[PDB]
Amino acid sequence: TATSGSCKGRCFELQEVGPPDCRCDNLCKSYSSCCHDFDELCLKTARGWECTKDRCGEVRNEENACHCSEDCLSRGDCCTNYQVVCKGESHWVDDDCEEIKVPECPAGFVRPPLIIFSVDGFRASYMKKGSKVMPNIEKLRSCGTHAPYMRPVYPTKTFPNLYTLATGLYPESHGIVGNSMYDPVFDASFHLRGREKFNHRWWGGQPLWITATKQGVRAGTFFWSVSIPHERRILTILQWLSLPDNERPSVYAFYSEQPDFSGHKYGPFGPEMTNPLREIDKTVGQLMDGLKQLRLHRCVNVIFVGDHGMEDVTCDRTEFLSNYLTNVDDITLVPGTLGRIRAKSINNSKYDPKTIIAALTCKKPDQHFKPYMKQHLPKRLHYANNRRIEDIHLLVDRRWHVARKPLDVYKKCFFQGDHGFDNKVNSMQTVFVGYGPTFKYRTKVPPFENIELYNVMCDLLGLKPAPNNGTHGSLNHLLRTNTFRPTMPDEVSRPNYPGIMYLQSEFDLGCTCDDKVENKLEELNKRLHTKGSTKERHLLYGRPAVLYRTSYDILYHTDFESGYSEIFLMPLWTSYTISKQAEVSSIPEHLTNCVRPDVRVSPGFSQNCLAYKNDKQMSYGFLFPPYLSSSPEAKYDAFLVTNMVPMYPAFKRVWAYFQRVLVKKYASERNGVNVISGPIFDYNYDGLRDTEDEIKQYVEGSSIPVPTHYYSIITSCLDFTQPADKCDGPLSVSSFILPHRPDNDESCNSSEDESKWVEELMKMHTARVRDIEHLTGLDFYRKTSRSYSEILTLKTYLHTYESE
Ligand SMILES: *[C@@H]1O[C@H](CO)[C@@H](O[C@@H]2O[C@H](CO)[C@@H](O[C@@H]3O[C@H](CO[C@H]4O[C@H](CO)[C@@H](O)[C@H](O[C@H]5O[C@H](CO)[C@@H](O)[C@H](O)[C@@H]5O[C@H]5O[C@H](CO)[C@@H](O)[C@H](O)[C@@H]5O)[C@@H]4O)[C@@H](O)[C@H](O[C@H]4O[C@H](CO)[C@@H](O)[C@H](O)[C@@H]4O[C@H]4O[C@H](CO)[C@@H](O)[C@H](O)[C@@H]4O)[C@@H]3O)[C@H](O)[C@H]2NC(C)=O)[C@H](O)[C@H]1NC(C)=O
Ligand SMILES: CNC(=O)c1cnc(COc2cc(Cl)c(C#N)cc2C(C)(C)C)n1C
Ligand SMILES: [Ca+2]
Ligand SMILES: [Ca+2]
Ligand SMILES: [K+]
Ligand code: NA
Ligand SMILES: [Zn+2]
Repeated sequence: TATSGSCKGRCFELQEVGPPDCRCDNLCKSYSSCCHDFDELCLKTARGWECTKDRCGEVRNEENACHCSEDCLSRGDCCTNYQVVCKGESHWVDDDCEEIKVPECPAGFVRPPLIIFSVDGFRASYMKKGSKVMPNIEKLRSCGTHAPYMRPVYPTKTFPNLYTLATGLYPESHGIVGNSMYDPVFDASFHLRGREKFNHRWWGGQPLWITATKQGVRAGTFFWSVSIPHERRILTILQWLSLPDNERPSVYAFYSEQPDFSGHKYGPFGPEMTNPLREIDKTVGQLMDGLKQLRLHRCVNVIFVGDHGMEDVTCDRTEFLSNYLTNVDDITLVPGTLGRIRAKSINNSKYDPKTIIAALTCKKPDQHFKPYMKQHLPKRLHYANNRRIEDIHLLVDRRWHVARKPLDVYKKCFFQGDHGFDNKVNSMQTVFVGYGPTFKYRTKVPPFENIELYNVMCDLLGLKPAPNNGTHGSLNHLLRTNTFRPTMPDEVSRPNYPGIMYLQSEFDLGCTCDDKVENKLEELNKRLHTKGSTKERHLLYGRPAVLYRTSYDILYHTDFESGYSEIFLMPLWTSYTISKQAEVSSIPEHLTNCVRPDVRVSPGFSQNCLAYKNDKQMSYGFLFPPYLSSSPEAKYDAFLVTNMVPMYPAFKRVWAYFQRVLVKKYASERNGVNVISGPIFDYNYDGLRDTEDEIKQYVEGSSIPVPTHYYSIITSCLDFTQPADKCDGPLSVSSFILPHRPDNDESCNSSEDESKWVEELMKMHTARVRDIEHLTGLDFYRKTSRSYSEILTLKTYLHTYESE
């Protein structure tokens, strides 16, 4: 750097000048590249940050941090409280809240500006528990639009979540997969400290500032240097807002290190936390009083958002890998609130993942972490499809840490708070408030995920979002105006509707059934069932649409409808309705091993029983459960070869319990349920439906592909006084994506009765409908009475199974 130039007139300039000139933008600090006079000119502190009676109409003194002189409003650099002190105006927080029906902006303003006010470690329950000391924030919240909480992404760390906020992408896709990383292809290490985290090759996707800039919208800085005080960040934003129309940004960001910084030291609700909350609130008050001075307080959209929460964590709640492994010096642990394990040395081919996992599995009765291969993590975490994510992962229980060895924890108790846990954990939830002309007035919306906000911020700014993991339209209910008008994806493949085309003897599948048992009243009756007479009952929301090119058949049955894939030789989906009144029966003894050819579907597009017999690892289950047949006669339908799917014995324990006990429990509790079940194939763990040439496992000696997962979507009436099959209004859904594993090693209590571990597994693997859509290429809920935006909201819902 040639730091011999000057910042005279360039303080916090918006486009950084190119070396070897010296820099006066607000990253210069972080690159050792500021001009000599940067602090003197750009970081004035004289006389502090508030006008007092005695400074009112003072003579402009340019050494002052901010001004109380008569010309300050026009120069854009008054103290934020100037009008209050010197002109008898009220602080914004003292004014009543008044609906902002239209943007009330100064002339020259082409669009309401957006200000993102992000707060580090701002746990969701602060909104209620700290309400008495955060009057500015509470006004934004009750007068604007707010959720009870906002769900972060995993891991629930700072950089992964702020870059998710800026890109609408999962960390696996944007690349910032933790607060430290190693990247083998670069051979390189990213960390919180140091210079490496500033190289742009870490940062994938297209962040909002780049989306804005490419489309003609100017942006303020998103990164603030740690040595620029909050008061100066606010004044800088308010100065930028007084720039001329051609130079003025439309989007801005402010970031606070608090309350995170204190939360680490004192825990989430430590007595020391009251003051940081007060201070953030005061900052908010400064921004709003500043906006109001500039007549922007009914023009700008403000988003108050957190990156993650904070939990009680102490040194004594640390699990040490040295207590599990003998070989603890052959590994590298990325430690703390998650674990990632790789080999110390890439030249040691005597590193075995399998033995490391087994040595960490169910080894202590109260073990506070669970090892996973990353592809076996819950699909809701979307945490696998990146080379920077180690194959071995430890999911750590809330309130705990994991470390390699004790020396790592004392030759580094300091801390009483931390974060980074599973993003379903209550203590990790954070906040969202939207306030402004474009947000709704005094509106509460349901909790949603921070991946959705990029689309909305783009809407707010009139930008076309780059491709992202949001579901555009799912947050339209936040907005007064600027709604995105989404439409349903076009169906790509039309189904076939086969009739009876094959005689029994044409099949040689090696199946038997005990079913030679032969009436005219109920001969027309069953024909009606195979043409789809009951389909209105079992298919409540329309048939799912297939969004890729393939060959499939719709099959109707008395108790269930299916979309049967000629390519994968099993249903893509199976739909059935179980009313509150329905009865569970058993599989009669004579029908235990019964599998029946489907005369609507050719031998060449059918599974066969001989493959399952020959495959010593692999067994089979059914998508529509025999246990819920409406009649002895209807039960034969459930044993069609077209309803069969490959299942490991270990997995049949889970599936049988779900189908025999849980479906009926849910129907009783929810007043009927509609169930859609099916297979998922994600051998490359990218969260996306595999093509057939990606399948790595088949049922031995066959073309029957083995699913990696099985899903179910379980829908009912949100008003549970109406039965699922006659619901007039909004729906309620829960879903899961269970991993199809040949062991139950994941469940430490799996030697017990299914009543003690199965449901807990299923909860862990709760999913959004949207997650199943990505994994299957299906589009659900195509025919309802609800608006499409409401259905998009429903498809993004996750049932978390946390308490309140
Ligand atoms: C969440 O939303 C995101 C965003 O929409 C979804 O991610 C997209 O998924 C698409 C499908 O997987 C994917 O499209 C592929 O990308 C190739 C072009 O890629 C570059 O350009 C874009 C655009 O500017 C850019 O964003 C990409 O950025 C990635 O890579 C850099 C590092 O290079 C990172 O800085 C960044 O973080 C990002 O990394 C992530 O993505 C890559 C994959 O792109 C992952 O490997 C990483 O782990 C990380 O997650 C890229 O720089 C394109 O070349 C591909 O084309 C192949 O496949 C198609 C199939 O139709 C076919 O036409 C061709 O045959 C072609 O095959 C040839 O190449 C093969 C592989 O080299 C080879 O085997 C063949 O034999 C052939 O030679 C493909 O279109 C898109 O890139 C990403 N976008 C992002 C931002 O991640 C994501 O799916 C959503 N998640 C869910 C769950 O829904
Ligand atoms: C040690 N210093 C820091 O950690 C630091 C300094 N300034 C910031 C704020 O950064 C952001 C803010 C917002 Cl609001 C968004 C969004 N959307 C994105 C970012 C990133 C991190 C992508 C630049 N941080 C985290
Ligand atoms: Ca943080
Ligand atoms: Ca896949
Ligand atoms: K078998
Ligand atoms: Na087990
Ligand atoms: Zn932190």
